[PDB]
Amino acid sequence: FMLSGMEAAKAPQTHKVAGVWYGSGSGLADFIPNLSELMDTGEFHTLLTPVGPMVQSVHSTFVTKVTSAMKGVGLARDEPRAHVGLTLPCDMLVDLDESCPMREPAG
Amino acid sequence: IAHGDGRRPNKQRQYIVMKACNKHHIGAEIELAAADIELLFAEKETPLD
Repeated sequence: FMLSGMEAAKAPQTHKVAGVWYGSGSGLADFIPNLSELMDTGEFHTLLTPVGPMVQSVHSTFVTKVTSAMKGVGLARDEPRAHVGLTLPCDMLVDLDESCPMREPAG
Repeated sequence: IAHGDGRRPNKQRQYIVMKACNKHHIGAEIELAAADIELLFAEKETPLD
């Protein structure tokens, strides 16, 4: 949300927190000095590779270790026989299955 | 009936009826949570265990 520079009313739920997750966006845009021209050639989607959910944060003052998960159900870290589910912002989800109840079968 | 009228008499009769069964099916559903299932076979240590 912050690296984009997208608008307020497009997603007004996290914009309150996206300025207290981080600063005014200059703490992130210093690493990528091309975001005014990565938009031009239209190649930002060619660079991302999705990963999935997190499992474990190991943190320090300088360098943060992140042990992620692909391929399936990441086993948790706090308790044995526990599984990490994906979590979301409700701002960014847009469902498609719903309508007025008015039927199409499930799978 | 044996009866003497102007009508010609009738016949001995016989009926055979075909009947058979009906199948039925019943479900039931158990969920057992996988956080529970294994610790029947757990590592077996503590007095809290």
